Amino acid sequence: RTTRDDLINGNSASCADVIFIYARGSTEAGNLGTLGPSIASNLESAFGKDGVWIQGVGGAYRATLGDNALPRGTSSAAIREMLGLFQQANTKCPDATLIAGGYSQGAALAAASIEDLDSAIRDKIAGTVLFGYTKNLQNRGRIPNYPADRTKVFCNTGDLVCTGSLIVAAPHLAYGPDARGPAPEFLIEKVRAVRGS
Repeated sequence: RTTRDDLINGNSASCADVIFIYARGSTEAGNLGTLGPSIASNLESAFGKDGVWIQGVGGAYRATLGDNALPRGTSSAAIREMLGLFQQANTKCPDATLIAGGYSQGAALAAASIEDLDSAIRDKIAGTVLFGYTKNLQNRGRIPNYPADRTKVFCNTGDLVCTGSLIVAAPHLAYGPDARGPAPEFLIEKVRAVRGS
């Protein structure tokens, strides 16, 4: 279950109401890595398999560990890849509500992409979850240009990347419980807040 390309594969004539775009952590497998599958299963329970499209950021995003040290905490090629997926969602399914997330390098990628996005598309992302956010200190827990009420950051005590370092310590690898419960809970709540049900 570590690769999902529902947006790329999806039929434009039968668009899902909710599209989730997720970026994995460094060196992780597929395009969802270790946390994305848990979030996806719970979104599908809430909205149904036909109700939500799960899309990982693959393509040019190689999730190379060394790219954590670059200015935006990931590469320019990776940002272009995720921007392209938000633009594909907006073109293919203009009425869908979007939600996003990322872990570790993927959280820096999600923040850089949303910062650069056209505002009319950015404003369709009803909620974003970030785990082990490598730019947490530098950005003061926020995503630039995106509202605090639509953001949820999961940063464990002792996870040094949340406090301005790039050292990987054991708390960085402990976000499994959050991806199984509070992170899908937040995303579902933020989609229902604007779509009703």
